[PDB]
Amino acid sequence: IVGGTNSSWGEWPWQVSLQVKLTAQRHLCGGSLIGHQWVLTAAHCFDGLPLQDVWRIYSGILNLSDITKDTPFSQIKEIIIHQNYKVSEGNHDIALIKLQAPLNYTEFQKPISLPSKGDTSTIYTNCWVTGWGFSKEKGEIQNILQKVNIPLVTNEECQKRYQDYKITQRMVCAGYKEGGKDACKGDSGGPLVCKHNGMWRLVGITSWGEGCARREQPGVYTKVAEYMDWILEKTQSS
Repeated sequence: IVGGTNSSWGEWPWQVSLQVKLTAQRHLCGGSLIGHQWVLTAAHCFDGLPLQDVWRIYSGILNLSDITKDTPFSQIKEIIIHQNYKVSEGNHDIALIKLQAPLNYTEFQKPISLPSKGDTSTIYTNCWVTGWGFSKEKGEIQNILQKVNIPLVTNEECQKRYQDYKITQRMVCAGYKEGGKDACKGDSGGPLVCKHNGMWRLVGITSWGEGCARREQPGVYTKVAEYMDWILEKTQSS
């Protein structure tokens, strides 16, 4: 998160950190707790990493350097990447993670309410992106959860800023004309939540951007309302 500020405990209790343990253990992406045993993230977090056994999920945390061998973590029982997701491409960048054991809810660890498919026509107005990714383009992973207030942009306006790419109806864009505020590398998979009628709702999943925080370059997110039939069929089928 480029241009954000430190978050507090209990502020974003659905935020989780997906970490890989290879020679070292490193935060790669965010995620959003959506039920006792389901986390929602971006499918590209898994590109090139063919086993779930390397992943550790951390929830109810604020500071990544607090994580030691004592910190409790969740393990992956299964990853459902959307069928039509194609590696290195940006469509259907969404995956569900079923955890091996259900998580108990605390003020520091609680799910985010999902929108309905019908909320796809809703224009939200107070949106926030959070995570531990870079604070600047070509930057580093942050220790304290960052949070930033970003305005959504219409898909037509976002399409004019990314003429080289096809920003579809299953994507949502957010950013300033001047740039400065955006998600970045390491924020991938995390929440874009908007407070609508006094309730936080998961509107996007952080997906990609031309660099980070650049002028007239809004970040692109998977639009969760367009995937609500897929989320309900895959978590219910399981």
